[PDB]
Amino acid sequence: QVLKFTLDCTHPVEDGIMDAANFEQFLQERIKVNGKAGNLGGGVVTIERSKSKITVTSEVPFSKRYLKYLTKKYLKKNNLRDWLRVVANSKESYELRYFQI
Amino acid sequence: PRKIEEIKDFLLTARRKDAKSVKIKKNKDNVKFKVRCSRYLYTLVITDKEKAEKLKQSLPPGLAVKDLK
Amino acid sequence: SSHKTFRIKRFLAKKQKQNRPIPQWIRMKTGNKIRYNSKRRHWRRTKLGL
Amino acid sequence: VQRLTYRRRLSYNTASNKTRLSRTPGNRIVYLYTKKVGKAPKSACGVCPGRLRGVRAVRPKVLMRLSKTQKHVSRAYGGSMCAKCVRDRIKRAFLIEEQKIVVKVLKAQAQSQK
Amino acid sequence: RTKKVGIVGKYGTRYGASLRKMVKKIEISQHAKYTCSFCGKTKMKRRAVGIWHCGSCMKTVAGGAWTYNTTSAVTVKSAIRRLKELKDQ
RNA sequence: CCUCGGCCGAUCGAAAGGGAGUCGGGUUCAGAUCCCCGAAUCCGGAGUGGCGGAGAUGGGCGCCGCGAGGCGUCCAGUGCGGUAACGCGACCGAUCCCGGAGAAGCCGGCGGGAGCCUCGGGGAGAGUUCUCUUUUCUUUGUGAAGGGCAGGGCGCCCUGGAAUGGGUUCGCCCCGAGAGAGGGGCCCGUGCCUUGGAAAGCGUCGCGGUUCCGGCGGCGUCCGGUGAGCUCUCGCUGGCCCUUGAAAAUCCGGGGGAGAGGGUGUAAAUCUCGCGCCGGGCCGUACCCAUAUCCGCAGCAGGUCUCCAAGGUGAACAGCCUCUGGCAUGUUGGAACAAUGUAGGUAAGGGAAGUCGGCAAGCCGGAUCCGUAACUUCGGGAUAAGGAUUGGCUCUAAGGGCUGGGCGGCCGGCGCCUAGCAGCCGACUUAGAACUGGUGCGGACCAGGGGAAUCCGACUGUUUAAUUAAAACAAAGCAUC
RNA sequence: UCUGGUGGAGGUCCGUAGCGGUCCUGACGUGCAAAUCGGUCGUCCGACCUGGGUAUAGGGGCGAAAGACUAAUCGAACCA
Ligand SMILES: [Zn+2]
Repeated sequence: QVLKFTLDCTHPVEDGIMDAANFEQFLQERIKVNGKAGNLGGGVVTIERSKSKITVTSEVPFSKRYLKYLTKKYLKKNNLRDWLRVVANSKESYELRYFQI
Repeated sequence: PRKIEEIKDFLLTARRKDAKSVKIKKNKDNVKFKVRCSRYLYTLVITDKEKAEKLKQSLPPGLAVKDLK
Repeated sequence: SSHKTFRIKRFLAKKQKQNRPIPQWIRMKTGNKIRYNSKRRHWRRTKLGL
Repeated sequence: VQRLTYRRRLSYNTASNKTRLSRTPGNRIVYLYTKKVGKAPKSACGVCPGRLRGVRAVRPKVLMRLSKTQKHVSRAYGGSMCAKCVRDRIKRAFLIEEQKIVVKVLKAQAQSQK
Repeated sequence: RTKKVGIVGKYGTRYGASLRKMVKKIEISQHAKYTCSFCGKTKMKRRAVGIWHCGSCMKTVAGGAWTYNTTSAVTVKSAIRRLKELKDQ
């Protein structure tokens, strides 16, 4: 009854334009459980990273479109919406890809 | 379209000289055997894969068989 | 209108076929006096007897 | 909101231009032209206000492609008279015939004795 | 609700007081439901002028224009019974 | 040749009346419920039976057969079930007769269903991110025809016998001519599931060949809640009428029983049952449908019959702003901002002194709470007249629905829901209060000035299309011939 | 008899669409128009508005009556 959602940042980190560690702290700080930011909702939601693959797990109702809202805000803050887009490559994962010609 | 709930009735419909083709479709939950006749398309819904493979072997000879893959 | 009889349609067919310009070789015929089709009918300008 | 158009050349809201809304497998809303509502037979008695039971309420010309059982009730005067008035005519026929025999016997006995 | 206008309050001031008074009597009788003499139920309404219907026994009777029984009808029925009885006895 | 036999008379008359039967997906530069794909359906024909099923295959007397089951004879059989309402797949039948459907007004009020709008979440894509917003926008299917189940309706049936009258609607209305209660029956079923059906359509992410392959592939097309909401439609029940709101083709049911069938075969006549075979000819179909395809001499501010109808404000299909869709300002542009004009405003102090005349303009205007005269045909006059309030914000009180009542059950005294308690769910208002702004608040939009009298016509209605809308005409009532 | 509800009548009132056409004697008046335009107005469940089909033809028709209308023509149309 737990929800596992993942985020792929392989391409941006290979190019060096993205910091995976900076993403962890952004999602750790600017994330809400029951409308309150910080503290990860008393530890109910957790974030892990492994090789630029940020996984978010929770047991309370948690929607991955909320994460797409958060990653878009991260990209805009870092001036990356002009080269990167967030695409659902699976049922439970998003992936950061470039714009083709 | 008519829904047939018996295998014995399906074999009778398939062996009709009116019958033209048997179309087998595989879904996530069932397999549907469809026999096209002059007036109605007779569909048989089978939820067991073991019985589904048996029906393919017992289909009458000569009748066209198409797999909707 | 779209709803029309066979008699009316055949009448409109004939007026359509006779609304053509004069052929060019007619001017070259010996003793020719026709310079243009003086019976040309435009749909917006002149209406049919029907 | 998607707006609709007539599928036929009749542009007037007549009794034969009635339509309903149907959603297609193409996720479009279209007009479907509906048949008129049929009425079940009214009893031949002339006093019962309600319709007959057991008979399909369809338009008259469709009535000829139904089976006979859908058009009648298994009883004398089945699909033409109600049960209540069929009962009354059985009793009315019997009781009047009984009175006629009584009257004939009474007039025959009176004639013989007078 | 009203002092005297009764059922002809629907006409307001639009006709004379005397004309509204005359039609008041007729409109009460033409819309009243009478007791049916055949079934005993008080359901004898008026279909049209001279036509009276009972909604329980489904009997239609020819009556008066606004009242179920006209006085001329009652006198004639009683007179015909007298003339018939004189013929018989 | 007998028998039957009323045409109660030819024929014409509706592309809005009646009138069997088709709907999804794709396809064009322009066609399409018409072409292709798919799934259906009506009518007509089938003689020389197209195949099944039904009719229709029982009983008695014996004999043999261990007995089952067979041999002979005789007699049935134009189906069957339910107390009933009626039901089942068919379930013979002519002249003749009866009936039904086609086939009925307008208005009101309720209820059911659908479409649309709305609200809470979950996906996919997009917009914004200067700060916030877990946000804002889009999208989130299942045709006809069958089968099943909800749901709606019923003056349909059976038991039974009601006053201490009861049942019940928003209103009514119903009952010893049979209420309430219980149990059934029928009709409609445009709703849901299902066959059709996901293979197709749409969304999104990729991979191909080449101008097109309905290319190929992955994932999805989800779960709920509301309502006097609007529209359509199906019902129920009322009101009005000195107004009672088509006809005929066509189809069906019933009454009767003239006839037909076969003698016990594995049979007959017959069959409105299931499937199978063949056909459906003729004409119309493009497009405009109007501030540019029609009429007005024209691309003419005129005229010309309909259908569908989103968000916000608000009583509203009012006016004002917006979305889907559409457009280019209405047969030209540039510059300037004179007089006179057309259209729209404002004005100190007076306040009709103007003028034939308050013409024109202006005042009033919504809603809530108070308060309303003379006169009167007692209905009205009446929004008479006159007065107060109206914003924003933060609260308070009241107004409802469902479920429950001493691993899973239950044979049980052992429990007692009873000043209606607990939990869960939910929308729209009303009233009161505090605070607050340069007293501003129906802030735009929408939106009656009023009173005292005289003349005429009673009122509503009508009239000189293109100078007269009136006191003229009509009208109900009265009277006369 | 009075009171509070319910109910939803009416050639009922305000007022949209529709139908009509008061006043400005406004605009225009070689017009957009051989009768139109704007504001303001009357009515808006009824003696209501409207399409198609039908019937009545010129000393005739039709007229809730103005000598009105009868194809821009009416105190007897138009055509020869
Ligand atoms: Zn009666």
